[PDB]
Amino acid sequence: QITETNVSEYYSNPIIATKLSEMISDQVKNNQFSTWRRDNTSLQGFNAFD
Amino acid sequence: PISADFSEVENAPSFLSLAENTDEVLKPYTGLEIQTIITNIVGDANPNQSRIFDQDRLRGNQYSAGGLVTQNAVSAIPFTNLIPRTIRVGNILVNSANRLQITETNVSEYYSNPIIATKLSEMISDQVKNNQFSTWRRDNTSLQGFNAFDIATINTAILPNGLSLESMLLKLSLLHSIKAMNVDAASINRSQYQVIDHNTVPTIGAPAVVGVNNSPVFGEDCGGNNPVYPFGGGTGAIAFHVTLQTVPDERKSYAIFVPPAILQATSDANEALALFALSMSEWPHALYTVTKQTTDLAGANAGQQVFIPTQSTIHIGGRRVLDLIIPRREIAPNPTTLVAANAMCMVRPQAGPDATAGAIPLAAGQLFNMNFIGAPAFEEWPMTSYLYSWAGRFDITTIRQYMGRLATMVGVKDAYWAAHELNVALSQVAPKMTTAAGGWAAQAANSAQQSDVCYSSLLTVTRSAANFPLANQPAADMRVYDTDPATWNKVALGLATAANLVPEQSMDVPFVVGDARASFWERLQAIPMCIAWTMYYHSRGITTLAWDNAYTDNTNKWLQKMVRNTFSTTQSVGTIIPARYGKIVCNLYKNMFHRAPAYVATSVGGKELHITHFERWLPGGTYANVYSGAGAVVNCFSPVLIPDIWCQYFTAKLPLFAGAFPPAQGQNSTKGFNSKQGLMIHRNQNNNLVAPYLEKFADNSSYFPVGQGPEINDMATWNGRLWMTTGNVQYLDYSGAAIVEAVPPAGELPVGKQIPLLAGENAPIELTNAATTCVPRYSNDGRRIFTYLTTAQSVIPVQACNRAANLARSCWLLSNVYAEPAVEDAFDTLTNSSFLDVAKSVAESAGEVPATKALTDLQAVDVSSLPSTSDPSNVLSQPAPLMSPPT
Amino acid sequence: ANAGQQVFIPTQSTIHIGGRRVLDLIIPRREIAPNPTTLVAANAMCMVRP
Repeated sequence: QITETNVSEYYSNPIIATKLSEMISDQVKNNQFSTWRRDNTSLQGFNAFD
Repeated sequence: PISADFSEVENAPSFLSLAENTDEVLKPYTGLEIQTIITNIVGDANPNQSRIFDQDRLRGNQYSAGGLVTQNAVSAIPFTNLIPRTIRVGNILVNSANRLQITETNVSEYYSNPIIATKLSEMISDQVKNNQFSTWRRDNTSLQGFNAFDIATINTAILPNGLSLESMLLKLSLLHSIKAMNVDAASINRSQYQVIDHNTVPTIGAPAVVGVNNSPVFGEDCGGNNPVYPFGGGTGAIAFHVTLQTVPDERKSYAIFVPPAILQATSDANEALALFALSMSEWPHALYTVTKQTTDLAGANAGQQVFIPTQSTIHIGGRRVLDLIIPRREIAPNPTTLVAANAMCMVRPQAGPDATAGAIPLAAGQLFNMNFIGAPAFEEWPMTSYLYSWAGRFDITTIRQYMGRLATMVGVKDAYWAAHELNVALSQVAPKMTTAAGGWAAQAANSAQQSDVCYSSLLTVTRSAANFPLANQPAADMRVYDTDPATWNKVALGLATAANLVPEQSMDVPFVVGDARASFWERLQAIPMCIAWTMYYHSRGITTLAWDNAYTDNTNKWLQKMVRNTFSTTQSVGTIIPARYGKIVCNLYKNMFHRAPAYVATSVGGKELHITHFERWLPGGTYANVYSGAGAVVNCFSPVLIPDIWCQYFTAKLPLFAGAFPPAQGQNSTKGFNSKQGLMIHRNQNNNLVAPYLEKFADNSSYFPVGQGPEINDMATWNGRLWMTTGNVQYLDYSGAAIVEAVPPAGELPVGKQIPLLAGENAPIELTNAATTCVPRYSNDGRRIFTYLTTAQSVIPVQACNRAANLARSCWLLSNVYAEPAVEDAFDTLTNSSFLDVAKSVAESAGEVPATKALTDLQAVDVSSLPSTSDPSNVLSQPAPLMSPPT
Repeated sequence: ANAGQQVFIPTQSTIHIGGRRVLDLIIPRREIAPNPTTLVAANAMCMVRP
């Protein structure tokens, strides 16, 4: 016996930006993200450029 | 309506009263208006229970002028869509000696409703502009799984035309008309098989078999199992794709995305793909064939008789090669290998259950190998064979479900109803009338006259001059709108919208789709069209030869304007304009039937004009005439195609000149009009010739002055009919000389077609089944036409115009009733509220999503730089948006 | 009677515009790095190599 399924996409509950993202985009506007170093990373373990 | 007394004809409306334009809104002519009168059915009922196989005639008692009463008299329905391909001769079935009828269409882009970009495309452009601050290649979301670069290209450089969807819906309705024939015989009229071959009798016991490319004569099997186009004689190509990047560079501008709103069914999705492929390529892709068991008049001989549907002969030029882009199963990188491509399809295309031969043979059920990046060899199929394999599997109920899924993306109710109107106008067809003294006549079996036929517009249909495929092309008969692939791509994905493209709260199609009763109804919708066109032509006295040469004639100048304004050959500000006098026929239809014809919009600078099927014919055809008993042509009359009982028994209001002769009632019978109406009798140098009371200008013209023609008068036309309806008239000149036009053998008038009778029926008597209203007045060389009697033959009719005497005429014994224009399930009552709000929300659904600009703004680097802030969207101005204005 | 291929020269192809025979293009660096000193560093450094 076999079963099959189709995907759909989810526009319900659109996301809201955190203060963190808003301050980062703000820094992109006032700077060119030029303040940051080659090796800067968050506590999470990803670098800031990403 | 039928007059009961002379008071009723005398008080009938004038022709100018009914050709006035009217302002009120009106319901569509569904054809049930005739069904209530000529049939048993009163309410909705199973077509099989009703045996509408035997419900195909006008029936009733008739009264003779000599005073006898005939019972169960009959008149046939004039129209049909079937062209016989084998014919009975000498009680034996035999092949046709005559070449097949063909139709040609004009197809062009025109302006429609103004269009506008949706909220969702403003979203996509905001995504690109916000990306531009980064080093990262992911510009925008990839809608419904299509590649994001493809959404980026589809969402650019919109055309200001709007979108039509008309040619698509036509092809779908032509095919629905063809497959509709396949239901059981109890639900199709017998008369439909014997409008042309009156010697054949179809059997009720088996359903007709619809097939493809089978015809015995004149090369009409267009390749057979190795199909080619009936008109082009070539073969197409079709190729399927997951992304636009694999499409060859020569034709990337022509590609069509296939929306996934269709293909949502558990079954019949690959079939939906084939059907969608059919609705956007050239038509016909093959010649379809109806085959029906039939027998001789005695019921002795029996055989399978071959017919060609008219819908399968009418040409609508489109693309021959094409490229479709299949929806992806999940967002993912484009395939680099074959298996990755085959695994990724949402619906994987395959051949239908019918094998084909030739180069690239197709096995039944054969699957397609998807194209992919870096592929060693591009793959495609011939398209005529791909459409061939599925051709025998399409049917009415699946087209209904398909069309219902299509309904939820875009408006298709009004557009389909208009394309259906065009279907009926190009497909229903009647044979030319035969002159006689009595009630019935027909031409010789398997003759050129037997098969010569005409449109509801009184124009003859052209024939093929050589074996199929046709090396060359006929002049176009009518012009339709085309559907552009680019704007189709923008609208199918939700990037754009217009007022005609809005989904409708019914979420449903017109009643005609999905019914087995459809053929009968389509057959009945052609009648009003002819009633209006014949009133149009008979209001004036021009003869068929004069119409036949009118366009180029330089004998008279008015005749030229007259021909020139009846067709669509004007444009303005980039768009099509309706024939100036077609509006008159449109006006007549509304005033006479109290219904409204379907129409499309055209935008002229942004103003909307309506266009009905009456206003889009093209010049070049020949007008309908009648034949003699020997088959010689007769030119003297106005064009005619149907008997006038059809005209006068199915109207709410009728022009005075066309009414029936009233019944005998004691002393009083029929009556005329005289000098007290402002009329005058015409006399010439010859004392043994007399013509009726006629308009006073008639005394001072023998040739009409250049720039002028005969006027509307209803009373003079009436006396003209009273003169003709005596069995001995002369069609002559002011001086009594012969006119150039061919005239019938003396005392004869054209009469309706003969069909075999059922037990208990009687044939129509006398002039009870004849056109009468065709009174000639305008000769080809510019002379007036008069109707003359000798003096002695003149006395009673003149006193009858004076209302001192009475004329004796036959009539039908029938009453007047004209119906008003007019279901919840328990489940529907359970759910009615939720349906009422959701339907309201779908009307605004557009390209809408719950996220607003105010939410997306928070996610931006700089709100002021957003194109949505600096370019809020507007509806496009027409013909073009402003570019480089002087500051 | 006599089919064959035939050559045409577009009018757009012959119009003369501009004069910049030589040019230098500065290309985005996908990583936050100091200016390259070797060849391989410069190759790896670019947003997409020409």
